[PDB]
Amino acid sequence: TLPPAWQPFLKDHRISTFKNWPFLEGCACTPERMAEAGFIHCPTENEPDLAQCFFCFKELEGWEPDDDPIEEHKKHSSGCAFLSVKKQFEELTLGEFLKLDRERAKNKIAKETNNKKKEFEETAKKVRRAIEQLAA
Amino acid sequence: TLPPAWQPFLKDHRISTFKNWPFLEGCACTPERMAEAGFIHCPTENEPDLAQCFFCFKELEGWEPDDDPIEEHKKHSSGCAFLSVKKQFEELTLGEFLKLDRERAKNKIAKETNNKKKEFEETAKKVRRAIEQLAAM
Amino acid sequence: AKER
Amino acid sequence: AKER
Ligand SMILES: [Zn+2]
Ligand SMILES: [Zn+2]
Repeated sequence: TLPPAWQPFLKDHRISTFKNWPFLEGCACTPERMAEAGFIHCPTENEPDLAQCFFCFKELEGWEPDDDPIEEHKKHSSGCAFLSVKKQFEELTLGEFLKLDRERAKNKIAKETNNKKKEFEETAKKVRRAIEQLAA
Repeated sequence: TLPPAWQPFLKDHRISTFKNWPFLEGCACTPERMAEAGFIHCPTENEPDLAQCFFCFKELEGWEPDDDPIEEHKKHSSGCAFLSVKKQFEELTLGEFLKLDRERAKNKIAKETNNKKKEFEETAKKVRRAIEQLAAM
Repeated sequence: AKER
Repeated sequence: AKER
C-alpha cells in the first residue's frame, strides 16, 4: 500500500473521508466530485459541511447542491498548484511528485502561519477592549 | 523526505549503510559502486563483508578488491528486476515504481518462504533420524 | 461555498 | 564473491 502521509494525493482516499456528507446523488458537490477537486471532509459541531483542499489547505463551508467544487476551489484559491496538475497520479514521475509534495509542505506552513496570525489578532482585540474598559 | 520502507530505493541511502566497509578508494567494490548495484551493508560476526540486494535480497560475502558489484550481481541473481531499471530513480512514473515495489514485496516473500522451507526440511531431517535410531534396536 |  |  501507499505510505499514509501520501494518501490524500489519491482520489480514492479523499472520497473515503466523506462520512455523513449531506450532498449526494442529485447534487453537483458529491463526495466524488469533491475529491476530484482536492477536498477532504473535516466537519465540526458548528460547521458540519466543512471541507478542505488537501494541497493548499483552503477551507470552505456553507456548500450548496449546485456548487461545482472545482469552480469554488478556483475562486477561493486560484494559486493552488493541484488545480494545475492535469496528469493522472500514476502518470506522474517521482521528480514531479516530489516537487508537488514539497509545495504542499510549504502551503501547510504558510497556513499554520496564517492561522497563528488570525489567533494573534483575536487576542489583541480582547487585549485592547480590556484596556479601554480599565481606563474608563 | 521519503518513507522508511522505501528508503533503500535511494542510492544515497544505500551508500550510507556501509559502515566499516573494508573496500575503499582503490577498489572496484567501493560503497558507491556497491550501492549503484543495489547492495546494502548488513555485516555479521562470522561474515563481516556481508552485503545484500535491496530488491532481490540475494546475499553475497567474500568480496575482493577487483570485484565489480554489478557483474557479481548479474551472475548470482540474473532474474533481479532492479538490474533492468535503466532509468534514473526520479525519472520513474509512479506506476512503474509501484509496479516495482510490488515485485520486491514478492521477492521478499519468496526468500522468507524459501528460508522457512530450509528450516523445516532441516527439522524434518532431525525428527526422521531420531525415529530411525529408535528402530535400530 | 463560504469561507470558514 | 560467493553466496551465503
Ligand atoms: Zn487547493
Ligand atoms: Zn537484486
